[PDB]
Amino acid sequence: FVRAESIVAKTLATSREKERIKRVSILEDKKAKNETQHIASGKDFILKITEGLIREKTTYDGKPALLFIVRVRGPLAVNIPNKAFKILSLLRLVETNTGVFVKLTKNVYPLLKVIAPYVVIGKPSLSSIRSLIQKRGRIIYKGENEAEPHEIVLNDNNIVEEQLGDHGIICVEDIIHEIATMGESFSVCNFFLQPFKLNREVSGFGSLNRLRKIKQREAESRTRQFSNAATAPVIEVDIDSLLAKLN
Amino acid sequence: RLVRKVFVSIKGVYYQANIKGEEVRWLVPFKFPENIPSDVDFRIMLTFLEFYSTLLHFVLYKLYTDSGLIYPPKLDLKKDKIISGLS
Amino acid sequence: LKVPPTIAQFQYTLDRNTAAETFKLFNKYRPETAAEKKERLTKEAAAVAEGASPKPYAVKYGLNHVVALIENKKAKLVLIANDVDPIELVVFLPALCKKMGVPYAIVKGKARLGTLVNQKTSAVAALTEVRAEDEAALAKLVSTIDANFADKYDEVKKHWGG
Amino acid sequence: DCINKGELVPANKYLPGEALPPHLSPW
RNA sequence: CCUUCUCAAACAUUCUGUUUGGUAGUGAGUGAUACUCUUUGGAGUUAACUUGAAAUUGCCUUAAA
Repeated sequence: FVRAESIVAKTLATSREKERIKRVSILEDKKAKNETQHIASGKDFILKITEGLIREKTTYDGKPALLFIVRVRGPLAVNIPNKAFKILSLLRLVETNTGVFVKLTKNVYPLLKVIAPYVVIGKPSLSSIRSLIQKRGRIIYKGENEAEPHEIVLNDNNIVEEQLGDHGIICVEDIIHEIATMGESFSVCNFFLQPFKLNREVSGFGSLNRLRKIKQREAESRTRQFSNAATAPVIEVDIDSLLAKLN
Repeated sequence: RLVRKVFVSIKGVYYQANIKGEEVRWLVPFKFPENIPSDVDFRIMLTFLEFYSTLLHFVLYKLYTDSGLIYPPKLDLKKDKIISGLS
Repeated sequence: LKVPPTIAQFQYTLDRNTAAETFKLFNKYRPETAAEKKERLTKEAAAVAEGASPKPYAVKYGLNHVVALIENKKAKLVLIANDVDPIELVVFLPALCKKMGVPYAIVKGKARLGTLVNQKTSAVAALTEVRAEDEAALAKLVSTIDANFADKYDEVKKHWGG
Repeated sequence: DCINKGELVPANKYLPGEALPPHLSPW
């Protein structure tokens, strides 16, 4: 049922998106052109939060470096607006709880501020990459059979080598250098992988489970920040242990 | 560094190493994002996990008392964050 | 059977929404649990054992206490269950508050009131002076029980039900 | 087979890609 | 049943100093004084007042089932 309250609720939520990103684009107007006459600041940042809560500021100034992306829900009240929904649509992160790597250059960088209040983000580590691919990933493959609107788990080196015969690649651990040390264009490695579907940190609608659900609503509602300023600097966290749990 | 035999076949890796009489044969798979059979029960194997896991626990406790050792061993963070292995 | 006008004024209660709102409010005001008092008084116990008190707030729920708040008069809104084991107990409240111009509100169930208070039951739970945060939500709330309950329901005073 | 004997097999059966002993199970 | 742009660079090393930036509202109505404008198009601006967030018709789905 509509639950008329919910109606207005969604509305105001949606508005806080629009007016936010709109401002952001106008910042993206004056950080595109260096047309600044009077603005807040022309320099972007990244806000690095680590754990009692120890914080700090930097600037990316790339220097391409991969951001690690883990999508989790938020802010629960909102209809996706256009530009957010598309900029995600590239990363196909709708049908949420989809983890993915993204290399961040400074043409990757400013497009973030739309994605900021959706995925939680941070530079990964080795064992997070190898460990996160070793348990997950799927390949859409056709051969010998299979008109195939169907996805294949990763075992067969025949498909590993075979589809990677372009780049002269066997043994997806090669992609590790392609990723960990960020190999050539990096792109077809991850487009290849058909990136990832996490299991939610704690399942739900149970007795003791419901507790943990609340505790998550606590810590998740604190460590996930925003400015909503259009000057909002990006948030970065240490995702390693996060993926000790989530995967 | 006390081991005896190694076998491999289509299923993973069978390592075989002896302790003082009773002699050990065990297994490690070949790692892939290969899915779960989505049928067979964990519960039986989850309580095999409870008890057998505890066995493992003390066995390695009393087992680090073999010479003298700190049970369980400390690990360095960078090891796991980077390697995450027997290193 | 035909039931007297002073009864059947129960059975007329607050809707899904307005009740839902009332608890949107009071669920702020849960009178602190027992382990709570043990908490704060233990911490301060150690503090003043080695090493400035705003007036605490809650809802005032003692039945005797509640009728005591009224007739002074103190209170602002009163919540009255529809089911009391000796149904007798509350029969005079809706009249009383009436003559005293107090916003009484019938909310369904004594478990439902009893749960906001850290008890098994209340059948009456009410508040008078509230923090300023929700003071507007109060003024509007009582305006809503006036407007919903009070307004068109003068009819309940006559008319044997059943 | 390094420990199937204790020999440290020389590199002649080895030094890829020449053939290696195919499996040689312990049993 | 929604939760709010809580900071920047620059300059000079002084337990702080200097400097430039960065902020669009709930609405309704009181109104005596001006500025400014442009061809009637009245546009942007000028003291300071009342108000229960009051009223009437200014062309992603684990926040499930």
